Amino acid sequence: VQLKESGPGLVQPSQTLSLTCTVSGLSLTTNSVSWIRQPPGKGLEWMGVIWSNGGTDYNSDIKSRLSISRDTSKSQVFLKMNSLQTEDTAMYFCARNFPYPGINFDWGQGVMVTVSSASTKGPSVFPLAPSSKSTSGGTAALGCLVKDYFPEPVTVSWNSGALTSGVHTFPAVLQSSGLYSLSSVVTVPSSSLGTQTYICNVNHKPSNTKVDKRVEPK
Amino acid sequence: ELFNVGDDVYALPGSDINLTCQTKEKNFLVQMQWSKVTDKNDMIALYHPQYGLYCGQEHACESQVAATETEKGVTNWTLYLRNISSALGGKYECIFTLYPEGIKTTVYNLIVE
Amino acid sequence: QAVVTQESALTTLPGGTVTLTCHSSTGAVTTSNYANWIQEKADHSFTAILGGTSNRAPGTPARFSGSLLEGKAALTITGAQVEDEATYFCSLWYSGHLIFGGGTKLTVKRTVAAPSVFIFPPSDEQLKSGTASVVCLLNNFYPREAKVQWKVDNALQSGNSQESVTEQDSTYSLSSTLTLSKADYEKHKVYACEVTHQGLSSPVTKSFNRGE
Ligand SMILES: *[C@@H]1O[C@H](CO)[C@@H](O)[C@H](O)[C@H]1NC(C)=O
Repeated sequence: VQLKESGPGLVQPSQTLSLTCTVSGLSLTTNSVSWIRQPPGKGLEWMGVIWSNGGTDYNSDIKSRLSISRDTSKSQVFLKMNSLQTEDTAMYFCARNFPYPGINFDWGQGVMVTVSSASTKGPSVFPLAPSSKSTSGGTAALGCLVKDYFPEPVTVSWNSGALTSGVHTFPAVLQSSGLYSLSSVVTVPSSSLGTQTYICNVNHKPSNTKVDKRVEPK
Repeated sequence: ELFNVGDDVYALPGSDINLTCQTKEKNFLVQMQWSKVTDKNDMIALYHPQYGLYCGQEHACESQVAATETEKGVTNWTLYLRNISSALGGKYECIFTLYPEGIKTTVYNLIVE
Repeated sequence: QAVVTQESALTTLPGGTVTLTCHSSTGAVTTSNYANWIQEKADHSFTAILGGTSNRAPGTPARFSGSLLEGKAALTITGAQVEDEATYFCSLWYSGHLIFGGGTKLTVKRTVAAPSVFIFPPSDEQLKSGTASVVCLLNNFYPREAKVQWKVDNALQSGNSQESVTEQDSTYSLSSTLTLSKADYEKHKVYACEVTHQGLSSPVTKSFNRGE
């Protein structure tokens, strides 16, 4: 019982998209796996299902491009989609026992797959420095501004796992430049700001960028 | 909804129990199910005539269940419990779901010495 | 094959009970439509709530129940909790094609809380490249509806702002980013972020002065 989707992060309108859903600890012979995708801003779209018994059913709008198959020996379901279009960039989820039997229902985390002829692009990571303008009530705010990357999957952690309370990393936004930008903030007892060092660990794997910027007060 | 005899099996620790359950339905048969209700309602195995076999949580039902068809048209739905321990007792039941609505259950009470 | 519609939005107090339903354009819903409900929060986060009409998914609290009522399938929360404020999508199965409804927006009125507001000047480590990003953060508020306006020397900006909200407290937080060319950043001097929210008596302004 864990579902992990994996696949290419950026694929051009030329290729065929192939993601694979890998399920721990369950045999695909008594579980079914479905693929649901959601392009940003648009609604959910179910794409197809591979049943416990190997049969399949597909969404009638994608049947001609879509192939769902499985390997019961590795406990994996595959999706291959030819004739990639640019809309086909979306969040891709797999869900087990969905819609049927809907008991033991579980929905994976999703993998971002962006379809465009564009180039990989690494972020620029600036500090959102804590300061006098950053204290309410004895607690100061600090953070990182992760700017101008592509395509969408970036991840941020603080003190490489040590910092979790008070960290909210906001969803990225898409600027007219076509590049994403994202903010990650931490609230801390500001009475502590001088003795602690706080540093965000940014990682954008579609561009093999890892960066750490020290957020030091102003 | 509807019930269908079903007995009390009086078993001795270590026995083998073979609970079978038939229905004549085909056209209107949606799924067959094996459940153990004790202080839980615990789904063991769920079979759908087109989508296959699915195991309830915590269970290794693939090896213990079977669905076969008699050529007089009846579907046999069967659950096999091996080497039963004192703990395997309690109320087992077999639930057929029919289209569009009703349910036909058959309840088996396994009492272990 | 059919259109699945759900209530557009619903509200309760904590401890209330609400019933969301899920209507099939094609007639009364049978169990054979295997109605199911997933819950969306921020961040492309989907949690399976309940499937196969009435089966709670692993982990779903006991307040969640599902049923067939009227011509539709129904998810019923009994004793709504503030954590249940979300968007709920239902989906129906039509022998081969799965169609989702549009999703209901369940709001569960927790107690009103005004955002704490912080403002972040552009880093030196950014001006450098010719751009300047000003950042304004609204921390922990309820309800989720907030105004954010950027004033550059008391002059409203348009088209150079982007914001985004997230839920955690089960309160919302918000980050709005203003970006200008370092050229433009330098004729003006008061950079102000202006917040209105139900928790504020009067709109709050956190501002700063370029050097000062
Ligand atoms: C039957 O179960 C008992 C109780 O756990 C076990 O000790 C015994 O080895 C089992 N017998 C066989 C033949 O597997």
